[PDB]
Amino acid sequence: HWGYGKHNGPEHWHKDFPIAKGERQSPVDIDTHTAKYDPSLKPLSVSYDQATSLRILNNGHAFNVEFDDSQDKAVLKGGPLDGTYRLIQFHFHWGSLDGQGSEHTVDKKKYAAELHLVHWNTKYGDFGKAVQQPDGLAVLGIFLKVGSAKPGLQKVVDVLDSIKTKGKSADFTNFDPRGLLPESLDYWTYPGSLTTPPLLECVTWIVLKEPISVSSEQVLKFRKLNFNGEGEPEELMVDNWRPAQPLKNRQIKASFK
Ligand SMILES: [Zn+2]
Repeated sequence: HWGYGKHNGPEHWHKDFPIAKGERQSPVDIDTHTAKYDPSLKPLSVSYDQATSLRILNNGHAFNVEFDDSQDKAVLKGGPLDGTYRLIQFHFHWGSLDGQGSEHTVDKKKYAAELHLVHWNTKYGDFGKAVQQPDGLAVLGIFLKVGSAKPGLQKVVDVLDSIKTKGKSADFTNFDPRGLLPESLDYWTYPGSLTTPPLLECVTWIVLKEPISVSSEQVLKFRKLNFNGEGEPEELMVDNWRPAQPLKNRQIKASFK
C-alpha cells in the first residue's frame, strides 16, 4: 500500500523496502559542476523507428504506455550501455505546480515533469529477470518544462480522460515515442535504482541535458488523473515523484563539455 501521500509517501518506503536506504538509490541531484565529462562515452543510439505501442494503463501511481518488447523493435544502444535494451514502457512524474514534478534535479532545479523511458537488457530474456541484475535496466530520463506545446505528446494527453482512475486501460496503438525526444542527446549517466518500489538497484540512468517544452494545458490534464479507483473518493494524481537521494559513493558522468 505504498503511494505519494503523507502516511505512505517516499518517507515511509524504507519500512517495507529497506533497500530505500541503499547505496545506488534514485533519483539524485545532478550537480553539473562536479559531473565528470567522460570522452569515452559513445553517442546514444535511440532506434525507435519500429516502435509498437499497445496499451496505456493507469496503475494508481502514474500512467504507463506499454510497448511490444518481444522483439527488437524500439531499442537503445550506445552511450554507457553494453548490449541492447528493449523499450517496454514509459511513464511520467509530474507535480501539482509547475515548479516541481521532476524526480531528478539539475543543480537543485525542479522541473515541472519528467519522462521515464524504461528499457531492459536483452541478454536476460525478459523484464522480471533483468530487474535482478545490476546492468539489467536503462531508463531514459527527460525533463519537461512548461512552455510551448509538444505536438507529439498530444495523443497521450487526449487519451487520459479514458483512464481517469486506477485500473483503467485503453488501446493506444501507433504512437511514436520519437516525438517525445528533444533536439540534443547530450546526457548524464550514473548507476541507480528504480524510483518506485520495489526500488530495485538495477538501473543505468541516462538523463538528457536538454528538456522538452510542453504547454500548461498539456500538464493540467496530467493533474486530472486520480490515484484512487472508480467509485472511491477522488484523490488527484499529483506530486507522484520521489525526492533526491544521497549520491554516496557514485560519480555522475557527462557526454558533453
Ligand atoms: Zn519513473
